[PDB]
Amino acid sequence: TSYVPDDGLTAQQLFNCGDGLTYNDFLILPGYIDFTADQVDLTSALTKKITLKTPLVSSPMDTVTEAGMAIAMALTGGIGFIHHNCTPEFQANEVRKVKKYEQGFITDPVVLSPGIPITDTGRMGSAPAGITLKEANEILQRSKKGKLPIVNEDDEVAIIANRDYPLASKDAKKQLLCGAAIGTHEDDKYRLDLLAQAGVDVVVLDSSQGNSIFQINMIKYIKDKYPNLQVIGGNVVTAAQAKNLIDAGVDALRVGMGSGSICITQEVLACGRPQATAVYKVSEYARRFGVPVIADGGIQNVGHIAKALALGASTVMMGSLLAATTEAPGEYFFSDGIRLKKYRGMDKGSIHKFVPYLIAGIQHSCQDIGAKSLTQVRAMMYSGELKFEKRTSSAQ
Amino acid sequence: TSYVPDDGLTAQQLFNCGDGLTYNDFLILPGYIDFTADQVDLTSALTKKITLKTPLVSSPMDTVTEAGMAIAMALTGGIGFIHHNCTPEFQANEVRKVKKYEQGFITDPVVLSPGIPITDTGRMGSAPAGITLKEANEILQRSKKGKLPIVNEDDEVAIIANRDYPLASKDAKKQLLCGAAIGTHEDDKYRLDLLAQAGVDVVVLDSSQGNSIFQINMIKYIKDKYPNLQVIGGNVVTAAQAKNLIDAGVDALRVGMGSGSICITQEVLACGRPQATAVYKVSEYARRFGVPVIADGGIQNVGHIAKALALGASTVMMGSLLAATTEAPGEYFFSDGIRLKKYRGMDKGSIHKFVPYLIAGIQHSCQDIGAKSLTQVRAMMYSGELKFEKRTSSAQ
Amino acid sequence: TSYVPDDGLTAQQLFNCGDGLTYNDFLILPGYIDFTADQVDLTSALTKKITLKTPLVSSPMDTVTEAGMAIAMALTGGIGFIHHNCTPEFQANEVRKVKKYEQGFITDPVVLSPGIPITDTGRMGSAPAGITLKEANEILQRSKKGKLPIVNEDDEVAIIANRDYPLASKDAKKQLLCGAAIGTHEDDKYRLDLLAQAGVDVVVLDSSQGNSIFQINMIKYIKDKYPNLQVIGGNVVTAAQAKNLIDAGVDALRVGMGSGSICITQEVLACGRPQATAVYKVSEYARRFGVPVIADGGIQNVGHIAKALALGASTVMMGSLLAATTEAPGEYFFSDGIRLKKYRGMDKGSIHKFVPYLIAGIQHSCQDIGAKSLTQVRAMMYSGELKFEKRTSSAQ
Amino acid sequence: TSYVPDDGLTAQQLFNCGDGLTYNDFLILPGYIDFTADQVDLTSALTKKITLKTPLVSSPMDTVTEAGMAIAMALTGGIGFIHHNCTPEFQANEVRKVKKYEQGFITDPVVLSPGIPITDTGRMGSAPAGITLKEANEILQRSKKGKLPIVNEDDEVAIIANRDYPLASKDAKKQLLCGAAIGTHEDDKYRLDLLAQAGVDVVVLDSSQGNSIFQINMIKYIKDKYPNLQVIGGNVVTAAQAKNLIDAGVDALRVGMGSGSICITQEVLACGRPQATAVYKVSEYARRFGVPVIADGGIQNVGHIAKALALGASTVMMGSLLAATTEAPGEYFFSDGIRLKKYRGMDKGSIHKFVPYLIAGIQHSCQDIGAKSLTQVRAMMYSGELKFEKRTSSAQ
Ligand SMILES: NC(=O)c1ccc[n+]([C@@H]2O[C@H](COP(=O)([O-])OP(=O)(O)OC[C@H]3O[C@@H](n4cnc5c(N)ncnc54)[C@H](O)[C@@H]3O)[C@@H](O)[C@H]2O)c1
Ligand SMILES: NC(=O)c1ccc[n+]([C@@H]2O[C@H](COP(=O)([O-])OP(=O)(O)OC[C@H]3O[C@@H](n4cnc5c(N)ncnc54)[C@H](O)[C@@H]3O)[C@@H](O)[C@H]2O)c1
Ligand SMILES: NC(=O)c1ccc[n+]([C@@H]2O[C@H](COP(=O)([O-])OP(=O)(O)OC[C@H]3O[C@@H](n4cnc5c(N)ncnc54)[C@H](O)[C@@H]3O)[C@@H](O)[C@H]2O)c1
Ligand SMILES: NC(=O)c1ccc[n+]([C@@H]2O[C@H](COP(=O)([O-])OP(=O)(O)OC[C@H]3O[C@@H](n4cnc5c(N)ncnc54)[C@H](O)[C@@H]3O)[C@@H](O)[C@H]2O)c1
Repeated sequence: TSYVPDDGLTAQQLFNCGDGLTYNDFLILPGYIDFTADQVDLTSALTKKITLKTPLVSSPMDTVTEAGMAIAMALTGGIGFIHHNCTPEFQANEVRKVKKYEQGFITDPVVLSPGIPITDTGRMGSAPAGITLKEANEILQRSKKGKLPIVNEDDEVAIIANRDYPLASKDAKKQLLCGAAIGTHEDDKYRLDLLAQAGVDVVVLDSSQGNSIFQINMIKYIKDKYPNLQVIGGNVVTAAQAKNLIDAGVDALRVGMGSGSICITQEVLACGRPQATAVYKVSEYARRFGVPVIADGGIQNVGHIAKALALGASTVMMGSLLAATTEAPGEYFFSDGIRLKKYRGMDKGSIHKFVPYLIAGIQHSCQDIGAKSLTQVRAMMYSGELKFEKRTSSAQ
Repeated sequence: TSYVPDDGLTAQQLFNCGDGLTYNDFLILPGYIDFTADQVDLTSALTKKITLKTPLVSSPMDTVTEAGMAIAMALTGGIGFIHHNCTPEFQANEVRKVKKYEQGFITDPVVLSPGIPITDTGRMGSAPAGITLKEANEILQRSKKGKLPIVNEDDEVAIIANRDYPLASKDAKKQLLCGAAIGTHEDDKYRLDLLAQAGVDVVVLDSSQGNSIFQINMIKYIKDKYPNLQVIGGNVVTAAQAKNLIDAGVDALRVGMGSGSICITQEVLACGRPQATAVYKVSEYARRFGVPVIADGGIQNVGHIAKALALGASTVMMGSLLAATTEAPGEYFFSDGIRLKKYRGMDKGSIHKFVPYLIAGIQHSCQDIGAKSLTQVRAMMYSGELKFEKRTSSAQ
Repeated sequence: TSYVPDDGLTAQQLFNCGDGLTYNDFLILPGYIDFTADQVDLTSALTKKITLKTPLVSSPMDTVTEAGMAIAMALTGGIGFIHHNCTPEFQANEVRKVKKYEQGFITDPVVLSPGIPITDTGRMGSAPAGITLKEANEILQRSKKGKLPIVNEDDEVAIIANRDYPLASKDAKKQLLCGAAIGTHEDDKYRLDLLAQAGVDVVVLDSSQGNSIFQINMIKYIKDKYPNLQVIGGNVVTAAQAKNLIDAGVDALRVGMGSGSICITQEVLACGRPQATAVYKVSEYARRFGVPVIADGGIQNVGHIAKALALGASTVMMGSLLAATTEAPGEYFFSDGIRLKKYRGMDKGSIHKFVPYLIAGIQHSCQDIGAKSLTQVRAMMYSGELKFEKRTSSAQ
Repeated sequence: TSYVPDDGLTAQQLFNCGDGLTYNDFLILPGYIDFTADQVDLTSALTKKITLKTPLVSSPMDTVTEAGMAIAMALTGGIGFIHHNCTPEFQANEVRKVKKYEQGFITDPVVLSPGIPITDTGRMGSAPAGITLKEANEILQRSKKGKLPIVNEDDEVAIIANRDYPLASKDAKKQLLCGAAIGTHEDDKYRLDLLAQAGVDVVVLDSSQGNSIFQINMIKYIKDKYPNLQVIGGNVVTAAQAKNLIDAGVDALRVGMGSGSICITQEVLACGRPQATAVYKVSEYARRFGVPVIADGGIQNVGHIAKALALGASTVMMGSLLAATTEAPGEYFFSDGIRLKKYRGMDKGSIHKFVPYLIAGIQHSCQDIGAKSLTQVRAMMYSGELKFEKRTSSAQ
């Protein structure tokens, strides 16, 4: 015969009709493999102009992402978003700590509470620039002590006493990219400014319902005042929502609502769509304007991610799934028996182990379906080459 | 493009076809926000002639509503229903305690078991009326003691020794509205009478199956004998049921069956429809006659309420969800660890904190969908502007 | 308007199409009440010729029904089925103990291990017959002892030392009806005979798959040899199955498979249909020949029963649901805390409290839908007057 | 009437349309029995040329199958697959231990760590061949010791000091069949060779996604180099997958993915179809080329097996379900209370009790539906004579 029937449904005929499907309600029928997983290119687009080596993005949650988390996240091919549950000052400070982080040089010396190296952030208190970490790394040995204060040719930078990150994510001026979330109220315009000044690359307008006149004007504002800053619009779950925000000027959309971790109020309130039908719906529209979508919320394993990207998502934001990694802010562990952490509002190794592990699964995931890039995975579903199968309740 | 497709299903095409949907089987896709939540008007109709500032209503359950509960409930914008698991006398007494409650004046002085202020409910045993609480509140100071017996200009009323309730619910004669449930047996006609005399504003005919010749005649009776009393018909779940009761004369319908808390017998018996398809179905009919519907049963969070009202409900009755508030009758707490209360038949702060909190969520709920009033939320669904999405088992 | 739409689905359009519905997958929309529950006539047909006052029937399980259970069961309006996990002799003995039980007279005197009243089952060892229990009940007083051996006018019956059962179930010769289950192997023909001789009214051919050449011939056999004995055919779940058995001669069908309690092997094996689609399907066919159906298995509450009968069932068999009653054979209780009993193979008051309680719920169940008899409930569904509503997984 | 309607759906109309059904989402409506279960012929085809008496096959898991397990498995009518989590040498050794096992003769004497019988695997260190176990079994008695070293007529085989297996599975040269799994990497070609030399009958290419250029070439290779060796292709779940592998030359397909036990990575990853829709789909295609399918994964009880075979499967592979049997490799038991075993990666009696028990249920399963052979069960479903019924979530 050599004919072989036909299987699965096309993403459309499956996600565009009275569904309400979550990541666990379907699977993706496998294809033909003819290459190894390592060749699976994960290059993803965070925003129109910003692009990462991997599609991983950590959440602006007070328990997930902070200066530490963001840095590792960028070095490992992703990006982090500094939350905003702290005075604008301390947050914009966290951005700097990251935007300044040069692989090697100790950042955040100890002047006076934000051992003490006395001085005035460039005023010799107590090392020629342009030198390679090697030169000084040895110089310290003869210094018969440890560190070594660096500075310009006029006694006016920082200190320092297998570190390769081939995929890390820097900006034009070779610096780890960093983002942060803000609100849409007035007070945020200041906060934003401080952040802008601290060197932030992208600002995501943090909100449960981003389709408000408030988020709109906030977009237009930023888009105008700061033409060199990518803005990510409030949380949406439909195209009717994405439209405005896209017209207001967003450079990416953050999809998700009634998914992931809750804080207070009502995560499952009146409104709260399944994170698959949403990602599919919203992306399908967003792509029409070249606006990427971040699948924010509801990721528990690598599989979820593959599925997230396969439906139209360019990147995927995770919170909890990352919280257990060490680079997450906190302390309230019990080593006697089991897992319990604390989350507050208004185990799992270094991210340098975790992220590499995710990328493996994601590449492997793209391999099983015969795809060699997150882009060929998306092209395959919009074409119908990629076939899905729905799973029953009892089934699951 | 600027076109943007179409999403969700209209409430009809979703609730009028072999469904059997509960509050958790669907969500409500969000709209466009362009105003703040506080502007969300919750004015709701309890009955044809009675109207509250909020849509909240507490249940005639021996563990949920009693004189205390009702009072707070009315002051905070709702209304309570005194249960009827007590001799007609003690119940009709509870009504008075509420209908008499004047913000300030101590009610239910201690004559002789229903410190003692001796007298004869107006016969000087042991204060000029028309006086403002301030006048006497000071007078007591000079009285060098505490209280102060008040009375008419003929030595023949009561005593007294940020209290603002802008939204409280009073009747023409400025008094906290109060309701109570009764049965449809003979003995209830007396009970009813006592209640009528105690000043009750609405009487809800308590019953699992309200479409009986018994409830009908009971309606007609009351409607006749007491032309100034709003009657709420037995529990229904279809339009065929609501019809009779509406024709018998009801001024509101109480929808619900096989939902919420159980007592004895069979809550899930042969008959017991999902509280969403029912609220939708019954309301759709009731509105045709100007008869409001109380969505009674199955409310666990604010979300449920928004969904309840969005489907056609004018008000929502809660029992358990309120039981933990302090104004609920009881005592059997354990402060060592967790929740356990007792319910008997034939934690959570003051209601002045809870109700305000519900109203917040409900207003917020109306905000997310772009509605500015519970009425514009209903108008939007009957029009199809409001769009829903069904959720799978596995999904949920 | 006074029109009122249309609701629910007819039993057919709901149970005759790719369903596989269990008792919990649907509910029964309520009707109009215009009479009290006590007027709800539960007269049901166990077999073509045998008819009970109630539709209750206890299972031939070694832990549910035995001489004790059967007796109470018959007195309270039902019937029991003595299991067959004991030599044919002891089982056929249990039948007699029941077929002999006369309200008042002590049965099973103590001759010599099957205080001792010496004799030879009618041979004066150590009272005029036709006497009323009153006569002798007093006679014993003057006898200055206790009991009183009775006998024929030739010194050759039994002894004896608010008992009204208006609904009990007797045969022509005024004796509590009693049934028992047997197998279809050879050895059973003897067993059967002994039973036949002991006075059994109906024999149910105990089997997981009753549509076998074995059960068929076993039917034909009994039907022939004993023309005055009602036979209940092996367990079935389709009409194709019921046909043969009906043609072989059965006088009732026992529907059920992959439901209720398990013993060994595979209750949920390859084959094992939902007990609702089955009861509906099989009954629909059985009724065509005047052959009643016993809904055997899967009953946890009164509701289940109403639903069972409403779909076409004439009677309902229960096992576990009755096991906790006292009349059930056993002992392995712990009064310190909770429920645990033992079931072995190859709390809850007297049945005089339980059965009356079931009948209440069943009558009440028939009331809610507006039916006055189990027969008018069935007539209403086959007509479509009775309307059902399916319930989702997440719903349930 | 004597007509009797129509029930169930044909396997196609049920498994070839947006389903995603697992073994528990449906049941198989019973037929007509007219023969005893013991007459139910279970002869099944493992591969084109290899055929067993039963359809049972144990998994190549480091915790399920090893030399011991395989032997019993073959003797009881099945076959085992030696896993490959050990150097090629120790694995190929396990094959020999099995391919050599002659019912009676002690195998694997103790020369020197792979009491000691000194020698050189045939070089007299320290019995005429062709002798019956009886001859020597007695000879040992006069030997006044125990064992007895056997050898050729030139002092150059083995030793030895109700054993009937009517259904055991041997090859042409009367030896227990044995198989083993290998990978598709280079290193496996050696491993394979050693195995080939050890006498293995079938090699299953162990892989999560068997439709790779790697598995293909690996097939072609083996098929060529070893024309007398049956090859079982990587794990598949569609026909598009099976095609290649079949064209590459496989002699059987191993169906399954996202089912059973997990090890590491993502069992439920992007891809992972329900083991029923898959078995149905893949078999339907495979049978077109005479290529049998092993339903690998997701078996918890006999029922599952019957269902597995009924949908198109020729054999069924089990892992966990067998792990608890004694012939499974291991030790980490607690006899104080309950079940816990250990599974590691890169109770339940002898299999001589278990396998016989499975065969019973499987025969019984075929009986209930009226089938007398696993083949007539398959022929009945492809014809539509065999009818299925879907089960709801809530149902299940
Ligand atoms: N990070 C996320 O993606 C996400 C998702 C869900 C909930 N949340 C959190 O839950 C909290 C409460 O719910 P939310 O998300 O709707 O809060 P939000 O920050 O989106 O704003 C809440 C409401 O206040 C009003 N508002 C906002 N800015 C205003 C302004 N400048 N002037 C006047 N009114 C203004 C709007 O009605 C808005 O709905 C948020 O503060 C947010 O931190 C965040
Ligand atoms: N509050 C509610 O909305 C609600 C809901 C479900 C159950 N329940 C409680 O469960 C209890 C038992 O079930 P119910 O709700 O059907 O009880 P009910 O009060 O509605 O009456 C029970 C039955 O008694 C009969 N009856 C009622 N009044 C009669 C009269 N005057 N004369 C003759 N017969 C009369 C009717 O057959 C009626 O179905 C009720 O008493 C009620 O308190 C209440
Ligand atoms: N009581 C019930 O309704 C019910 C339901 C499910 C299982 N069971 C119990 O499970 C046990 C095992 O399964 P089952 O119900 O199929 O058992 P069964 O009593 O129906 O007989 C089992 C098998 O033995 C064969 N057989 C029966 N009588 C025979 C005869 N006279 N000559 C030759 N062969 C004969 C038939 O193949 C039959 O399928 C049964 O003994 C029964 O007690 C009972
Ligand atoms: N036994 C089963 O049926 C089964 C099912 C699921 C998972 N697993 C286990 O999970 C492990 C990891 O996942 P997997 O099943 O995809 O592993 P695998 O053995 O199928 O190979 C993994 C990947 O390595 C590459 N590869 C394989 N052979 C190669 C070669 N010769 N040259 C270059 N590249 C090659 C391919 O991309 C392949 O997808 C496997 O090793 C397997 O043991 C087994």
